[PDB]
Amino acid sequence: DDPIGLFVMRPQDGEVTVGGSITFSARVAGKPPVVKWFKGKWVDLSSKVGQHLQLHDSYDRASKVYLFELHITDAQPAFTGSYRCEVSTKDKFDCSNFNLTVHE
Amino acid sequence: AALVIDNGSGMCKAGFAGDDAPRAVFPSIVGRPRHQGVMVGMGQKDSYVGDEAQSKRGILTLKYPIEHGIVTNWDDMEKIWHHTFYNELRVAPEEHPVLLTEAPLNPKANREKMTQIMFETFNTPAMYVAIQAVLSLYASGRTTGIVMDSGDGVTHTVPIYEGYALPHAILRLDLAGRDLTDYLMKILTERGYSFTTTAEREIVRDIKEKLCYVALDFEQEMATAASSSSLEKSYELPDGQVITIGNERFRCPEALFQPSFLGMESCGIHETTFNSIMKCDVDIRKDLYANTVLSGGTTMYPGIADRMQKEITALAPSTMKIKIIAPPERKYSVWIGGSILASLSTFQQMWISKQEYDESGPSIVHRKCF
Amino acid sequence: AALVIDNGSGMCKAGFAGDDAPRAVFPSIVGRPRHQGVMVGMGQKDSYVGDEAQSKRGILTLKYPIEHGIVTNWDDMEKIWHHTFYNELRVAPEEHPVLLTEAPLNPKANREKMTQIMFETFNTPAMYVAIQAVLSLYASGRTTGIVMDSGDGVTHTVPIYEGYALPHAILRLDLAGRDLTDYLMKILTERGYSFTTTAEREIVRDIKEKLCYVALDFEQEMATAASSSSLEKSYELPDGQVITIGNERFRCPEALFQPSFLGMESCGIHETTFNSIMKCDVDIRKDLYANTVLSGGTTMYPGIADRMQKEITALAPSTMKIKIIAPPERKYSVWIGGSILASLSTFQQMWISKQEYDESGPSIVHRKCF
Amino acid sequence: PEPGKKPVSAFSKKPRSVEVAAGSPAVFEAETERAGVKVRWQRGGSDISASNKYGLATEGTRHTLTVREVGPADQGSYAVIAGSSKVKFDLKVIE
Repeated sequence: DDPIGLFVMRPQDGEVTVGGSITFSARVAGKPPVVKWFKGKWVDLSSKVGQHLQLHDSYDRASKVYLFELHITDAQPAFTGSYRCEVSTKDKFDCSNFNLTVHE
Repeated sequence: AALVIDNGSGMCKAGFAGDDAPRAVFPSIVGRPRHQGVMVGMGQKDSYVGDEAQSKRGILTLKYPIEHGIVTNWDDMEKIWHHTFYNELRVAPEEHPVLLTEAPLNPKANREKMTQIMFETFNTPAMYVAIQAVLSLYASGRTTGIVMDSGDGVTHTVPIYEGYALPHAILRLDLAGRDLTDYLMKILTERGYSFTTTAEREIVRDIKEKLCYVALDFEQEMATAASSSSLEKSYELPDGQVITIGNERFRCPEALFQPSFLGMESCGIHETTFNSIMKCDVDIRKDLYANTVLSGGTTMYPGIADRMQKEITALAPSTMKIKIIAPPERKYSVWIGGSILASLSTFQQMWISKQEYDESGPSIVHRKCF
Repeated sequence: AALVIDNGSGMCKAGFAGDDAPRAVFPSIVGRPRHQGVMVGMGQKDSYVGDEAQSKRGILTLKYPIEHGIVTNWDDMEKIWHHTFYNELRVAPEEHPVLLTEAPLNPKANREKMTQIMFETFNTPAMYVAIQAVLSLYASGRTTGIVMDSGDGVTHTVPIYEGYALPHAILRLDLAGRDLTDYLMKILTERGYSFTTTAEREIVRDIKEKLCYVALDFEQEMATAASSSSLEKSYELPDGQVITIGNERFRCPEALFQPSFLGMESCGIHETTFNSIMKCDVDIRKDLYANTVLSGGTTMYPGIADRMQKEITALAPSTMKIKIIAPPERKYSVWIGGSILASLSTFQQMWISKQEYDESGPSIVHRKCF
Repeated sequence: PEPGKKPVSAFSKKPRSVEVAAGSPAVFEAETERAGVKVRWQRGGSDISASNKYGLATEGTRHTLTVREVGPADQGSYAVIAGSSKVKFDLKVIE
């Protein structure tokens, strides 16, 4: 099929209402890999961390898989768009594309 | 027109470029309800911003968005900016470029995020981030000199010669008016009066800005404090409690001069100015001494200029005369610099465009400006 | 035996002549009680000397006896010498001649006073003051060449031809490792980390010694710092704070190569070596380039020799090949030169005697040696 | 006496001073003899451009400036430049 990437689990598309909470995550197989979250193209979510957006990284020993999460709370209409999840490791680079839509 | 906002610690000054006085002056604070409200007629109003907070100060717990020239919480600042453009200015951010004033050798994140929020949260064609030492230099009207800029947030020194700058010569000092307030509250406790609440923290600051003054000589007044007759005044709290202070009020401003009370190794404001001067070229030193400019919130107290003049003259070489210029309303001088800077046609070309930000990124700020 | 003391900026290295490793290695610092103590049973030790100070570093305000190769306070130096001879060496000054190493074009008072303290404070039959460039030459084992001597004290260049020296040709450079540390502390503040204390000043220096390395090309790595992966490492402080650095570590060593970051007009170390060569005779120039020797505290970082080699080869004429000899443990090479210099029989006749000082006077130092 | 004739003017119609109420709209009309040139407007401290709070209407040789946020801080002088020609007018505000 396609080459085997860093993500054991690819992020999935999600839709949320205004003032609701939505969580997106990506799993990377096992030093700690670097993960970047991008909005639309040249916009970095890591520099947009605040009340509305939070970032969290965790490790699960049983499956030897790192879990990366994006936390969105009190979502606003301005947050509707395309989001890119990029994870890089010392030997390989890979990314995924997903869309967050908030309606009504 | 144009929009000029001063983001210095404690007070948020906003107004229109090309105007001699700003439209909106209020403290930069966010107040939240510490206590549980037990009423059925309230909208509950979880967050309060500006002077509204000052009236409701006792119940609310005040939090400063900006600490040491660095903003701890970004959305609080957004609420402040929203409050300044709409509530007092009554104008849209879209309408004009907005100028913000920033202290020298400030961290990269503050410039990048500040522009990002200005461009994204409030839509504006262009904006510019300026450095306080250079703006005062133009206000002064001199192409060569040394600028000591002490704002409410942090004290900075930035010498200049004929358009050329010396990064090594630029010295950042951690002494500020807010720091004095913390020292002041700490000093009050040994006299038997203790303040451990943010709402009452302002009350000592209020005392400091009008009751406090600067002694010609610290050691001589403190010595004469034992037999105080005219050194003590009565302060009236909203509470109704009566407070009388003596040598305590003039020894607070002293700490900037004498950090040893604070407990920090680093030298006071007059020694730091001298240090910066030494770094600078010998040829330009002579006009540096005769044109010292004082600015900021804590430079307000009378007699500072006289104490600084004798202290700088004594420690410094006598080869040249020492002249210090300390005009009134120097506290608002930083905002004034912002309004005059935005009033220059050449300057408008210089503003950092929204398009430029998106094409290259936040890191271009250092690249574009000094 | 014999006594060899390397009085450099920062660290004082002491030991016995004929040994391949010194007995004592501790910083040359003075510790005093900044804050008053409130206890019963303490000896109230007002002054602390050596590594003891390092242990009790936070309360104590450290002061360096030696600034830019110049000693600010003579008594403190005496305490250091007392500490080195008795505490680690465990020997008396009377027992052996003592050798001290001093930089070129140093003021007369430092050599005269240093001998005076060596004679009057510590009783010894003889002592000698040596010059680092000539000692390195002997260590090298060559009669002709050009010596580039750089260390904690200051960078010095002294050309030599068949035993004859040219005082005019000797060039002193003001760039040193300690200076880099001051630049480094200054550079950290923009990132968001600030160090304003002498005790923590050492910690950045410690970071520089192992974490920092010299980049083959400054612009290339800085450019690739945007996507830093292997560039950033985590340093652990005694405090329990985590520091992360990236492009910052290699840019510090760069300043010696590229003074423009410092803001000074003076050329870097490779250009200065070149300038000294130009002063020297054209005939002897050909072996000067292939006999370049690196010694001192700031020459420790790997890749310096490789960067210097390409830069000297590029700037210099292609008429001759360029070879630089930079063996490991070059930091201690200056001290080693002192120990080897004392070892030769010829040298012992050459030491400046106590009797000669008393009769002829302090001015004989220039007369007796180069 | 004053000079008999002025240089080659860039404005067909010169904006004229008017008086307005406090907080009420202010509208200025200016015209230029030669088309194809942009007209820049300046206020007693800052430049005026097509943006909100201010309104620029340009058609052919006619330029219109509208200010709806004008108040006590606009008292002073306004300058308008078309190409190489500069002309200024005064706005009076009565509280």
